[PDB]
Amino acid sequence: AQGTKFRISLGLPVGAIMNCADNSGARNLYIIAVKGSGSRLNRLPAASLGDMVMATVKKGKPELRKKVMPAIVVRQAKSWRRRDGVFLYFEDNAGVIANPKGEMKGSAITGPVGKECADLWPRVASNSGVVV
Amino acid sequence: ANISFCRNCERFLQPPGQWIRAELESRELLAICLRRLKGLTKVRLVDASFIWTEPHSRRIRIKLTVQGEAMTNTIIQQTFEVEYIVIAMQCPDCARSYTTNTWR
Amino acid sequence: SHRKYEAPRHGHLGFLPRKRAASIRARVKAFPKDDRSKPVALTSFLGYKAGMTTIVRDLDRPGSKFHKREVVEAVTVVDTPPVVVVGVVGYVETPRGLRSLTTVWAEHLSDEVKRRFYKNWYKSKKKAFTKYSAKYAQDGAGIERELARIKKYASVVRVLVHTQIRKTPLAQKKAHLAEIQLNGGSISEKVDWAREHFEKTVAVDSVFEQNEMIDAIAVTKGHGFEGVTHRWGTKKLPRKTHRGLRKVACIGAWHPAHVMWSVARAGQRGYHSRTSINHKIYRVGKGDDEANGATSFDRTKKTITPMGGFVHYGEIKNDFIMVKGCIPGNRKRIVTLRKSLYTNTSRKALEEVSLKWIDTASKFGKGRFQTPAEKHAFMGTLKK
Amino acid sequence: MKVEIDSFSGAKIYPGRGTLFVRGDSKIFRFQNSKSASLFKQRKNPRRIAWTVLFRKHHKK
RNA sequence: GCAGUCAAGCGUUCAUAGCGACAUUGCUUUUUGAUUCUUCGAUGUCGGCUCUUCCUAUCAUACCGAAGCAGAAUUCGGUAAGCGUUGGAUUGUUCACCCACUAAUAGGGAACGUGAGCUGGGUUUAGACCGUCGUGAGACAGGUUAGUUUUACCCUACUGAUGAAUGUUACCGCAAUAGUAAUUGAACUUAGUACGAGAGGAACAGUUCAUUCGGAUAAUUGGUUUUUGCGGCUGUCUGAUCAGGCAUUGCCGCGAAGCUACCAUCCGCUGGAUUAUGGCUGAACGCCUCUAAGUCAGAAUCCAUGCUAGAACGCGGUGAUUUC
RNA sequence: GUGAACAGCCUCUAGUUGAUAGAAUAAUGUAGAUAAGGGAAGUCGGCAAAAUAGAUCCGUAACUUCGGGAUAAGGAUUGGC
Repeated sequence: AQGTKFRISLGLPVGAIMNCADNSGARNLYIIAVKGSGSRLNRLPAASLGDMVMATVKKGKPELRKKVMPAIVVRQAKSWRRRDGVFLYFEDNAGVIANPKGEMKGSAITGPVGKECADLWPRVASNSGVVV
Repeated sequence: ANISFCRNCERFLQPPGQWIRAELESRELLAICLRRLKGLTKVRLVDASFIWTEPHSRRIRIKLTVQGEAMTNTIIQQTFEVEYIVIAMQCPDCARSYTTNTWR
Repeated sequence: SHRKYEAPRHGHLGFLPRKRAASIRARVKAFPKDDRSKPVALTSFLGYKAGMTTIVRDLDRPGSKFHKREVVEAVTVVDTPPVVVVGVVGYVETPRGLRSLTTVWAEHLSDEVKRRFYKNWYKSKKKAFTKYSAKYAQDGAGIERELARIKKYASVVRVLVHTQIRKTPLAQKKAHLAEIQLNGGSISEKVDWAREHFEKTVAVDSVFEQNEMIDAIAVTKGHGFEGVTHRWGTKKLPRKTHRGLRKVACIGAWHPAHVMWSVARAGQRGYHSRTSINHKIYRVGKGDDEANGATSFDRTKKTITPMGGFVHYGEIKNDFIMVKGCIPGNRKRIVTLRKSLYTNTSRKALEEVSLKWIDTASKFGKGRFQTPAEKHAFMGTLKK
Repeated sequence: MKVEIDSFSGAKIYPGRGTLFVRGDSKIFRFQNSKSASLFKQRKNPRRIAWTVLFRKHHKK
């Protein structure tokens, strides 16, 4: 379900509590796995900017909690290399929640969204106010 | 899914350690839906029945309705049928009798 | 008992033994396949790696996401002085392999090649090639018999060349000698090529052209006796281990009661011979030009030597080859460049590149100016 | 090829050099090296650091 | 545990497409028993972590055969161990059991691999409480707590490192033999096309990237700081100022050179011969047949090209060879 | 002298300058360290380390044998002249 993305550095292992970017009621998301990750003995699977992860709500509305639902990383604090040359990194991690088809439940996203996340997912680029 | 039973006891295995026996009605149906891997998430139950197909073929078919929830206010009921391959092994309690250490 | 968690192997088994190489010049194991319909040229070359710098080019690759986009990329600059031929050597074929038959050296030899034949030059009477040079001094019948021996017999022909070390900022005065096989046609013609090129220079641009896939053969950077974790990439033990944690726990089972050849063990790391393939040539610059660093999109007069020179090497004021990505072997190392063994097609060989900009800032750390002509325009008038 | 100026002090940034920083209110900060990138995190004022171009523009050097 | 043969009941009407109980003939040592052969002048007796290699009774991957195979999705069988087989909650766990990813989360052996490799949770010393039993000391493999893990410098093995002797000495090569490495997945396109009553819904070639693994490498970005390089600060000491000592590297910011990381970039080749199966010609048997004589195509296989080492008792070509 | 102090750190009187030494700076140890992003996913178990800390001011819950809990929690401030 995921299109082609150039490799960027892995900055969110399993267990990372990242912020929640949209206004769907949640406050933070707890990454438990990454769609399309690999397999190695004692290696933790990790997420990057633009990956689809499975994530649970630890704080927010009581309707959303205690169930697993997929989500999309939109910001990242670990620096990655763009092909034009500059190394960039945001201030904090963030994630919006979505269905497994990729459509977003949220209405609008606060703060900026990474550019390589906007090209990879169409519905994220609709809700995005600021793209980098 | 898979159900283990004994060919010398004819007695079904509950997955932790137990050995609830077989009536194929009203008590065998109870153990067989805990193994159904469905979760209590969205069914809570609707109705369950099984199909006759064959006595000696090691497959038991069950059909069940769910009555789950899809949208914010939509309760909805659908149905489907599951086919359990039944795997034969030993009862350690009743493979013990072949060792002459029977009484204890 | 079985293994209880499958995991792929640490290390590669086709690169054993990790022992020190026999010499700093790594040998070319295999030369490309000859095609005798084509004219005579060389098949490999010698040079000295200097350093690395950054490049920017417009990527032209259809169906990609970065199409017609600037990409920064890492290149190496190998200092490549002109190489002069001193002799030819012809090989006949046996059932036991290829056997050397006759090597014919030229008349005059420089002082650089004579350094190779001696271990104590200053005490030596410098008597190498004195009785050989008297053969040319007469009518020359002793040598025309020898090249006619190679024309009749001798399936393949190599050519002994050597680098010019005086045109290079190394402190070494001794030249490096090597064989290079020719891949022209009709081996009576190969030896007539080398006959005319005795004590004649061979430039770089005649051998290699731009946008060509080549290989790189040299001796790896050495590191000395290293431990089993950094040598193979094996797992560190936990913190609570008595007497060591940077080790490998189980050497092997009971049976067989011998340490197997496949387990990981500490030893020599580095200074191996490696062949790396598929490195793409970006720029073949000449020596007598102040525009080595210039580009059609840059239009500034500078050489590719950075501000303050390359670290540990010096000044590139010669011909050079600028090839994409890292090369095995550190700086100052004698490096062989070989043509590709097979014709490549896929998409990446046939692509032609034109640069945007060459990075010439100081490599000696956190450099922020490209040329000292424009450092003075930024900071202005200083005290000194 | 564009040469961007340093956000902190004054320096020219050739392509493939230094870092970039996007603050949480969507403002882009460029840095030439880790010197001005580490002094930015200390909340230091670049009008009072002596080696910056922003200082020497102010006190008329 | 596992595989044959025989094929009851079934698969709406059809013994064998496919499930298959019961009878019958065998194999294996990954169970549980039986035995007492070796060891009681001691083979350190559970599990986990770490690491290599072997097996095939194949979960995935490659190429095929059969179906109650239209497509899609499956199910059954052949060659085949080249290559891959995970991240977590609870339990001392082996075993189990759920959660989530994935091409897939296959089964096993090597003194039930591996304690002078570790850890000591468990078990199996001495302390102590409980419960039932006992008149009493005490019993319980019932439950729960606290409890020292010793030596390698010797020899072989392996990993690296020198070396006498072949007239001396220097340089350039040949290649006997041993090793060998790459692996998988998505996306677009082919195409909403073939197929289909529809609902639904492909593949080969092509393009672009990614997973696992491997070799290197330091331009750039990040890490490290005894450059004690420059600057800052506290307490004391040299009368103050300068310039310094001491605080087992006094601390803090920055910090080049070096080493270094999927925390960084780069690179990872194409030919022959076959297995499983599909064919040609063609008898045995006036027909028919892939097979008997011959022969064509064909797998992640085998051998080469390529890659690493270079026999210290494998060898060749050249330079100079001690009047003085 | 600093400081709440016979704590720690430095100096005066007095004492000692003894503890086999030289040269290089591989592996693996011992002792002391720092680390990008994530933060117990490690493990029988947060073992080990890290963070917190001195002072003045504000503010302090349940429970209770009314004594306590209590430095509870939590939040500011500190040089120099």
